[PDB]
Formats: sequence, C-alpha cells, structure tokens
Amino acid sequence: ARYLGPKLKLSRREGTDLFLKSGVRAIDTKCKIEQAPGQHGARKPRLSDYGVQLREKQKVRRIYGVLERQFRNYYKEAARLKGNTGENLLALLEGRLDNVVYRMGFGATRAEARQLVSHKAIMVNGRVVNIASYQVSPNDVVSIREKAKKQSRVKAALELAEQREKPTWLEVDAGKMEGTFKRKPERSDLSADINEHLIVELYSK
Amino acid sequence: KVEYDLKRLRNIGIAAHIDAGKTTTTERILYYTGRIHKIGTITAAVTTCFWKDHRINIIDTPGHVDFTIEVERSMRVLDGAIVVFDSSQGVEPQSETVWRQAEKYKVPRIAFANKMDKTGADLWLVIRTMQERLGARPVVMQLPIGREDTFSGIIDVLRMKAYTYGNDLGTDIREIPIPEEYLDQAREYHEKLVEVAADFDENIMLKYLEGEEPTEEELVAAIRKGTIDLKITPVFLGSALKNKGVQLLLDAVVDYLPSPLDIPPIKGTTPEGEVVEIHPDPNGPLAALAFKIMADPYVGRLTFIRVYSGTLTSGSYVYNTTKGRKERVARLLRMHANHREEVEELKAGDLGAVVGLKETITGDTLVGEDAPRVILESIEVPEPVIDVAIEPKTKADQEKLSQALARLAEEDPTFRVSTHPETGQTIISGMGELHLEIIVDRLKREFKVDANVGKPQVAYRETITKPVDVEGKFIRQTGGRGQYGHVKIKVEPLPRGSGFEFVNAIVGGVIPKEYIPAVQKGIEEAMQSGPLIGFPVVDIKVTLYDGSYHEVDSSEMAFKIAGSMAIKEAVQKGDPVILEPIMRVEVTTPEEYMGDVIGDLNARRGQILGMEPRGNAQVIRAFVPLAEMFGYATDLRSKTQGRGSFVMFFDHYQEVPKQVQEKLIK
Amino acid sequence: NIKSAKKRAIQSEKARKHNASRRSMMRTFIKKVYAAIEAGDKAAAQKAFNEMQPIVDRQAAKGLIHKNKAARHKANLTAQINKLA
RNA sequence: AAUUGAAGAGUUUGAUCAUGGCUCAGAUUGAACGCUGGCGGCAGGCCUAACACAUGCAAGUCGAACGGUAACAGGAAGAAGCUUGCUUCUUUGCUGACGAGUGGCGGACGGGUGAGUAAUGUCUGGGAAACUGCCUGAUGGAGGGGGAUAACUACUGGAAACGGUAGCUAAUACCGCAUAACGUCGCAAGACCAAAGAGGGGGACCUUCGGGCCUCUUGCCAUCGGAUGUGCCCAGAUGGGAUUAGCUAGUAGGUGGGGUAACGGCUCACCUAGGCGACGAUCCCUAGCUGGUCUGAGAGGAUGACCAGCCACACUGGAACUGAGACACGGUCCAGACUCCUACGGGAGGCAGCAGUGGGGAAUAUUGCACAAUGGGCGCAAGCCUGAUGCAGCCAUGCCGCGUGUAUGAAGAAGGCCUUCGGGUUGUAAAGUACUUUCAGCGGGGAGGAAGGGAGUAAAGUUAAUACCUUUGCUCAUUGACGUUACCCGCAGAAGAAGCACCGGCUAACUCCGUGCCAGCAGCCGCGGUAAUACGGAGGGUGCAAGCGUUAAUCGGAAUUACUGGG
Repeated sequence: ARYLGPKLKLSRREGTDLFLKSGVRAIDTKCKIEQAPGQHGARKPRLSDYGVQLREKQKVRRIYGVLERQFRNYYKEAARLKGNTGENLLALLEGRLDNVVYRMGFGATRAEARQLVSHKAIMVNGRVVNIASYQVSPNDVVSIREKAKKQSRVKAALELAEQREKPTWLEVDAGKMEGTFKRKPERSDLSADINEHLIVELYSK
Repeated sequence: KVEYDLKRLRNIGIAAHIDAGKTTTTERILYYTGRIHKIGTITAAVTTCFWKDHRINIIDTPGHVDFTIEVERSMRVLDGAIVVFDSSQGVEPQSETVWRQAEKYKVPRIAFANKMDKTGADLWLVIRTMQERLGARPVVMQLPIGREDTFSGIIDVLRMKAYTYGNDLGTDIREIPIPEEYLDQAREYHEKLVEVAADFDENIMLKYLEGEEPTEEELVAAIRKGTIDLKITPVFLGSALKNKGVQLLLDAVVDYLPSPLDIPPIKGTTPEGEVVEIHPDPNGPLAALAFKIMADPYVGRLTFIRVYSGTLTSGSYVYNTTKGRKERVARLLRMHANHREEVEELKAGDLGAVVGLKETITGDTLVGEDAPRVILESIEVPEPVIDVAIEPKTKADQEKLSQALARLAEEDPTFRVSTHPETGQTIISGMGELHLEIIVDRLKREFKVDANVGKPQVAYRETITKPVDVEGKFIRQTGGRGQYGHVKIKVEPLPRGSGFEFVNAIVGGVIPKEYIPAVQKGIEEAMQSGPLIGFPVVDIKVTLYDGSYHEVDSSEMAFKIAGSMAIKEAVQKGDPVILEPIMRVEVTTPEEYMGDVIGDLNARRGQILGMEPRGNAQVIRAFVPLAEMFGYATDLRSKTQGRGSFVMFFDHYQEVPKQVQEKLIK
Repeated sequence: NIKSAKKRAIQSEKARKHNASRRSMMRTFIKKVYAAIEAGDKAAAQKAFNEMQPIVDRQAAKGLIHKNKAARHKANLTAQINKLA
C-alpha cells in the first residue's frame, strides 16, 4: 500500500515540487515538470471548488506518501483532538517517524527515510521501530542503529539535508546519526502553500 | 516396522462381459484374504485385503454393458486385472470386448474360467477362443479334475501339485496328490508351460534342452516377467460359487500380478508446459489423482484417491490444481471388507479415501500445498451414442430438471446436456440404452420430475424448384407519410448447398441508392418462415432487377417490406420443396455381420457408399436421414451382438420423397 | 437415556413411592380430623387432632411437607375445634 | 480535560420565480456477487428451514458413607519359576486401587435458541405476605433400638432392551423410641417434631490385639441471623390498524372454607353486581425486552449479530415426579408427528450443546489440539470430568498495520497513442548503474502466559504430647494446548508479491479509431440515425489500493410527516 509509481509525475500534477526526486539536483526541470501531467498536458485545468478543494489534500497526501484511508483517520484524528483542526492534521503527519527522518537528514527522500524504517534501520528511545505510521512524541530520541551505520545512502542523505531550510524542532547529529525530537511543529514552521480548511472542508461536507 | 514394501502392492480390477462372475468372484476373494480366525456389497469403490504378506486393492464394477467408461477408468488408476470368463458360455460371442479395451490403455492381466461346474463348462473351449477371438498367448496353468458336474479337485502344472474340494461351502479342501489316471495329461502342459516360460528366461531354456528342471522360483520369474509385458495371459479356473480355484487364483495374483513398481510411471504437466514422469517414490512431490466421490452418512463426502508420488498425510493441507483450490485433508481412510480402518497416510502407489475437501470432483489432481502445481493426464474420451427428447411438461418441471443435472452432472460426467439450438427441447446425451434409461428413473424419481420422452426433431429447410419473378408493391398514399415502396425480383433455385445470393441489378437507379440495404434486410428476413411449414427457406439466388419509388413517400422501411413481399411470394409460387438433413456415418463391423448391417441401413431411406477394410474389421460409409436414424446404437449393436460401432457427421440437405411432403404438413 | 444417571431416575422412584406413602398416611390422618369437626364431635376431633399433630410436624421436619404446611394445618384445624367445641 | 457542531447539485419552462416529486455526492453492513488478491494483528462467521438429522464428543465424581472383589499392580502363612535371591501360583481383598451395585453431591450451572410472547415479559422506580443447596456468624444437641433391600447365589422368561421367583447382607438407605426450645401450634395452660457417622495421628494402660481410650479433622440433626438466589405485588414507559367500539360469569367485589414458601378468585360454596373501555379496551397484524448499535449537528429516524443483563423455548401438545431448586437442554409418563432396531412376539431415539451431514439459500468455516491458563462439578487431598474456556484450522468479511523496493538516470531510447508532421506525450517512467533486505523462504537463538501442586524441612497453632492436622517460611526436583510462540540473530538476492472503477454534467480525469437510433450505454438528466469527450477498443488521465466495483439495506442529504423545523 505504498504509492510505488512514477514519483515525479505526481508533483507535476500538483503544480509544485514535493521533493520526491528530492535526491540530488532540484527545482526540478531535468524531469519534464508542469505543462503535461498527462497527454492533454497543455490543457488548462479550470475547476470546481471541489477540484481545487481536493487537489490540496490530495497533494498533501502525496507529499507525505499517505493513502486515503490512513489519511482520513488522520483527519478524523485532527477532529478528535482540541486545536485548529487543520493544524492538528498537519502535526499528526509531522510526527510520522518516516517524516521525522527525512526531516533529520538520515533520509534523502521521505519515500526513502521510510525505506529505512521498514528495514528496522532506526530506533527511538532504544527500541528499534519499523512502522512508518509510528507517531513520535516530544523527548523521543530517534537514531540509526549502529549496525548498518554511516552507510552509502545515509551519507548524502544527512548531507543535502543541511542545504535544506533545515527544521528547528529537532536536534540532529551526524557522527552519531542520533536525533532528538524536541517539540510539536507549529502551523508557523513548515507550510505556506498548503491550505487546511480546504482539506477540512473536504472531509467536512 | 516398515509394513510397506510397495513391492507387496496388488491393485487389481475384475473385468469381463456381463453374466460372467465379476461381482460374485469378488465377495469370494473377500472371504479368503480375510477369514483369519487365529487365536486372538462392494462397500465403496476400492477395498483392501491381505493375502500372504501382500495388500490387495480391488475395484469390481466393470459390467461392460454398453457403457464401459467406468471400467476403462479404474483401469487407468489400477495396475493389474483378472479377466473373468464364463466357462459355460462357450459359443461365447461376448467373452470379448472387455480385454481388447484393456491393452487399449496398457495394463497386464490374468484369466479366470469361472463356471467350471456349469453345463458346457469346457476349459479348452475358452482358450480355443482366447486366441481365436482376441488372439493373445494364454498359458494353461491348471487342469480341472472332473469336468463340470464332477468338479472335485484341480492341478497346477507349474508346481505339479494336486488339490481337491470335498464340498462347495469352501471348507473341506486339501492338497491331495494326482488321482490315479490324469497324471500323464499333466507333464506335457507343464512342459509347454516351461517351454513357454522359455521365451523369457534363457536359463529355463537351456536347462530345458539339457535335461534339468527350472527351479520353482526361476520358473515363476519367467511367467511373471512375461505376463507383465503383455505377451502372455496365465489362465486358471474354478467355480467361484462353490469356492474352487479361488485360494489358488489368489496365489495366481501376487505370483504374476504386477506391483505398483513393475508398472510404467504416470505423465503429468508442469504449470509451464512440459510432460514429465511421476515417480512412485513416497518422498517426492505429493501427486495424487481422485476418482470417486461418495456421500457417507457417517463421515460425509468421501474422495477415493490413487497416489503416485509423495505421500498424503492425515491432518494436513493439499491443493487441487484442477480447480485451484486449497483442500484441507483431515482424516485418511481405508475400506476394509467389513469395517472402517482409519489410517494415517497413503504413500505413493497406495489407494483409499480422504475426508474433507469440497471442490474436489472426479479426475482431480492433488499436489502438496507448495509442490509444483502440476496436473496429471487422465484424458479419457468416451463420448455418447444415444440421445432422447426430454420436454419437462409445464414450465414447472422444466426447473426440477435444471437442478436434476446441476447435481447429476457432477455425480456422473459420462454424459452431456444440450438445449437444441433450434427448438427449445433438450437432448440427453448417453452411452447406451440402459444408460439414459436408468437416468429416466432417478431423474424422474429421486427428482420427482415428470416430463416427456420421445425423440428429437429434424432441422428441415425450405426452398424451391422453378425460378419465378413477381411484383413487390406497397404504396399507401392517403395524405402525408405516403409510404411508397415497390420492387421486382428474379428468384432462381440453387444447388442443394448453395446458400444466399442477392443481385443489385438496378440500371440507372430507378430504386435509390440509400434504400437497397433495406430492401435486402427485408428479403433476407422474410426467408425465415418457410412457405410450407415455416423453416429457413434456403439455397437460392435473388435478383433485384427493378422497382420504382416516390420522392417524399418512400422510406428505408417501406422498401424492406416491399422486398420482403417479393420474396414472401416467389417461393410460394416457384413450387416449394421440404429439404431435410443427411448424415455421414461409418459403422465399424466384422464383415461377419456386415451382410445385414448394410441391409438394415438400406431399409432406412439411406444409400450406401463403400467399405475399405480396417484391422480385422471393415468400415461402411453412407448417408441417412436424421429422422430414420434415431436410437441407432441399440440397432447396430443388434446386427452385431456388440462387435459394432459407428460415428456420424452432417453433410447436406435434400428433398423429401413427396410422400413425406404431405406427411410433414403438421 | 444412556447417561450414567439413568440412576437418577430410579433414585426418585424409590423416593416418590416412599413419600407417596407417608404423604398419603399423613393426609388420611388430617382427613380423619376435619371429619370429626365437620360432624360436631368436639372430643373425637381433639383426640384425632392429637393423633395427627406429631405425624404432621414430623413429616414436615422430615422434609416432605416442610414447615408452614403443618402450621397452616394444625393452625386452622385448631381454630375449628374451639369453634364449636 | 470529558457528545464544542449544521454545505449542496441535476431535472417541469423558450426564458423566470415558486411549488413539487424524483436523482446523486457521506457514512454504515453478520453481507452477497464480478474482477483481482502478498503478510500479519485483532475481531466476525446459518441473517434462510424453531428443517431433518449418520457418527464421535458436550456431566460427572467420592472407596475419607457401604457391602465389596472383577480388572492390574504389587505383596503373603504356605506352597516354588530356581539360572541357591533374581524369583512364580494355589490362592488370599492383605492395601495401592477399581468394573458392576447402594449411598452422597452435581445432572435446575455451564452451553444453544428467538419459535412463542405487545405483558405470568422487558426497562425504570417503590412495596410485602415469602422460601433459599453449597459458603457463612451464634447456640445446643449428637441417646438407644429395629425390619429391610441392590449388589451377590440358585433356579428361571426373553432375539434383544429388559425381566421372573426364592435366598443372603452392609451403611452417611429407611423407620421407630428416647431427648425437645430462643421451634411450631396455641392469649395461656398445655401439646409436638431431629439427627450419621467417617478418617488421621497417639503415650502410659490394657482388653474378646479388629479396637475401647486420648486427641484432631471432617461430616450428622436443631432454631436464630448473614450473604446469594428465587417467588411475589405495585405505578410509569414499553410496536401498527377504528376498513375492529364495545368487552367480561371466576367475570369485578364480599364472606367462609380449602390451597401454596408466601400475598392473592389461587380454588370453591355463598352473597354482591360489579370490573375494563376513546387517557383506545376488545379484536386483528407484527415483535423477545434492555444496556447498547448505525445514522444524524442535535432533536429524531433505523435497529437489537458478536459482548453483557432479564425473559422465553429444548421435535410438537400435555403432565406431574424427584429436589434446596425444574414442572428439567443430553430426566420421567401420556398423546402426536417421525426415524431407527427386531429372530416379528417386541423394542430405541430427538444436535436450538461442539464438530459434521442432508435440505433451503446470494451466502456462513474443521467430524482439530488441550485441560497448561481462568472457571465449574465431585473430592479432605491428589486427582478425575469439563466441545464452559483456552487455543489452532477455514473464509480479504471488517477493522489495523506492512509489503510489493530506495536512490540515480536523459536530450529524454526504442515501441505505443496524438500530431496542425516542427513535435507531443507515456516519462524518471524504462533499461544502466549503484544502495537497502522488514515481510514470505532457510537456518540458529529464544521471553511470558506458571499461579500451584509434589516431597523434604523450620518453626508457630493446638493437643498428653515434639506424632497427625492448619498456616507460615525454607530448600529440591517439577507441571503449557498453543508451539517451528512472540521477540532477537544471522544467509541470499529486487529477489516472491497489483489490482479494480471511472474520465458528458452532476464529478476528479480526453483525445484517435471502430460503429451509424445498429451494436450498445444509462444513478438522474440522456447518449447512439457518418467526424460519439456518453456505445466498444486504444493512448492518456482521475480515484481508490490488496483491494475495486456492483447489488442489497439503514440513516443522511429530505425544512420531503416540519418538537426542534412546513403548509
């Protein structure tokens, strides 16, 4: 139940980059971005509050590599909790182990960070964890297992991570490859071009 | 604690033409092999019995009676066979069949002369036939003391010992030496036996000419190594009713009857596609075939199976590739001639029944639950020979009948159900009179359905003799959608087997371009209900050479009618003729019966075509009307006492003898 | 029905047949009583009342007619004698 | 901190507003079907025929109540298998034990079912006239007699299931008699009722060497309470119909007897003439009730599978017996329907227990392992029994996680689809190249569910007492079905793992070709009669994903039964 297919071909559609070739070069181009997410590629997408109001969450979903089910529950979650309900849905995503590993630097792409967690190449407070879903909490201590450490991938991984805007709410290492999870990401940090009362309106009607 | 040497397995079938002694012979075998008594119904398909350190599996059921198929099914699974013969029936015309259909598969067998006590019971007379009819190389293995009413003891040449029977209850027997006279008669037959056994063991050949006697052990080896190759057939004897020659026939079993090992491996196919032998090793993949389902009141569905490779295990999981299904075998079971022995496993070459499984119907291939999802062969092709008309009375029964086959077609795929593609009524494919007959009891009884049972109808055809030409007018001018169509055609008969040909014979265009399609769909159409009885008026060429029209009134449709009128009448006018179906048939028969065979066919509105010999038989080709061709099986098998078989194909349609013209006006 | 405690059956037979008797005998006596009253025979009653009492109470603490039955009985019966006796 | 949450669209007209139906987008499911399908975790699994049922299992247990020996183990005066310590039979019940029999306790629980039942029901809340095994507190009893019986022996009828005579015998079986109050009866005075012994261990002493005796446990009877259970009354709520408006004779009330564990027309004689009913009786149809559950913003609507409470039923109708308890789910008698056996005379049985069969149906799974865990029965105990229960098997049925790779790759390959032939697109997609290896596969490692019981000891309880018994430690060897357990460690190679629907509008997604009111689509509006974004194929795309659809169905949208909230 992972997406699996042509990663880039997605960003094209959402009209952004979601960092799915995240890998190396960037601001795509060298890909084919934009004016043809299909064959009537040119064609203007004029559309519905429904079409726009979808594309937002649909896109977000794509960003984190979540599937509509888990996602719904995230939303119902956001709902269940106190706080701006879109904001919560965002945190809920941000606490994803997988998220919190690309966000450390350990992983080149989120889609890869996860590749590691599945393979128990990762620990929290001393227990190997290996479910991407795993919700991380303030004061946790995510890290690479010693075995399979400073390896191939994780190298450039931690690397280009620095060139990234670089988070805040996590202290990371590199020698260690250990990483604190320090607090729960504010609406303020991470964001701008992402519109929650849309992907709430959605599940709201 | 091996208890399974394999080389101790005897899987045998009792075949032979009806009357015989098959059934009776079996219950008997199942009394000796298990009378035990030591200081301490063919109840389901196959049964196990022990005879001197040897397990025997029997499947008596043959019957021959028209429909064999079953006989030829067990035959494939099992390895050995006794072809019981009725000693008495001497001018025996049906001793045959049975066998000529055995080597037909490739399996070894010994012969038994059963009623050696009933009048006319002449042993030789059989052999004077077993080489005269089928023509094999049987080997006298015994000589009876007291032909028929004077049935006392018997003698085994190979072992030159004499036994006797003081009664017929099967108790007071004994091995009493040769009674004065006789003796001499033996020798010679015991020499030829050894002389026969010579064509196998060179050792039993020299020692012959040198003056030494082959060892009672190397002698057996010859006979045995000789039968198993389908070269010889050891003949024995004894009144099975009087319990005589049975306990000796049983030895005859092991001594000459093949073991699951002496037999040639089953071929199967991988999921990829490639033949491959299936080795009788109780440690290779699990490969077993099924062959008989049965509903047990106590344990439910039972699926008797013949293992070939690996080994099925009680409380495991199997997999049927045939119907891609994961069956869960829970309990294994072996049928003892009187109780339910619950064992724990069947190793390759062994036979019994599993309990569980739901999707496993006949001929299913069960492998391990990971083994190469392979499928054996099994391909048997016994089609039908006799069918009937079955019209389920009021639509009510038409249903009870649907369910009828919905369960009866699984409990016996030796038939076929078909809805005549031309007239509702459904056909019931059988394999001989009796067959369909006894279905007619169960399908009507244990299904309470009560329909009709007459004969099929015949797919007739209409056409004409003389070519005609008539007007096709329509016009309806009153005030608006005028409806104006009209055409003239050229109708002309074509050779019986011509088809449908129209002719766009319009000059400048008196009949617009756009309307011709429709004037054809009209003619083409009308030809549906004939002018005589209402059948597909066919075998003609049509020519549209004229017809006018109107600027506003005409219609695509208005023309389809006009043309459907020109035709609806040219056929009425050109003198119609009720054509009918002619078949191609080929009766395979010994020119012995031939004489009348051809006759009967002539007196069937048919006309003969030839007979180019085949094998020992001879084939006859010719045409016939499907009407005067019904229930031919039980008519061919009449002029041939069974030695007759036929095929059938369609060919053409042809006029009815006029006398049959006004006949059909029904 | 085959199930060890077919016995249970035969047990309650012996049982019934026993209580049957007593119970009977007991009624028999209490009947002797209302008879007396029912006629007017003050003393004969009392007498037969005395006779039944011990048998009542007894058969009760024995079990087969526990407690308040006797009560009720010796009760109303009593009430009856000093009704018109 | 703890119900804080309410969205509309399409379609009447040439156009409009309104009214008004119809239709869709959401959630939900004990589902089914079509296509497709990798793993696991947890739940679910006959909704129809309360249809019929082969077989096996689902209730036993105590020898510390009893006469006992038939089985298998042992021993034994004494006889022997002898191969002069290894030991075999006559027996002998001598004890460890145990078939059959008596007795005791349990078979009124557990488990199944929804057929009946619109009130001997359920929920909510009060009440009084009651009984209550096993557990429990209090106080007394526990004296002394008797006659039976099964088992068994003889003889005997039966095919069998099961009897028939006559013996003989035991107890915690039965019955007397004594005893008798804080019991019952009675204002009182009086009167009246009960019972069972059994084991363990013991110095002196000793006797009919079995024991009396001493002591300890456990049982037996009685009344009073406790607790649990149960019966019982009352008012309120508890579906539809008036195209059912009248109902009722034990009927409503009284009295008196009788009745029950108890109040009571519960039953009867008698008197009264009442009693119910538009606040809906009666009649007819339907239904187990609840906690809950789905839906909704809520109010409502719909519902009452699994889990838990109550009720009801046990092939159908009827009935009592035994008992603390039943009018009994593997009890009894009758009647009925029905099947089985039979030697023909006569007999046996009821899966709505677990599994399984047939039948019905769109549909619903194994004749599994285990008493190791909790729990129930009997027992002092150990034990035995337990289809309760714990588990495993089957099915994508649901929910929940996981995987099916991760990077990198360009003038952007070929092929395919479009193309105004410039190219476009599929497309970082592929391939190439690095890197990872969870999960399936292999092989090792390896938790917890295990508390207790068993002996050894140490005491402290009692007691004549250090024996024995109760608790307490102490020590020692041990008790899982699951089970190749969870979890961990390695081995190899991307290796074994993607599919379904949609793309005219509602509605996210479009072009080409085929077709020519045909073939066909279609939830509504409506597509199709030669350039079809609607049919069918392809390319492309959109949505979902080991699922996707489709059908079925409840609520929602529906302010469209409008209390909230309309006319």
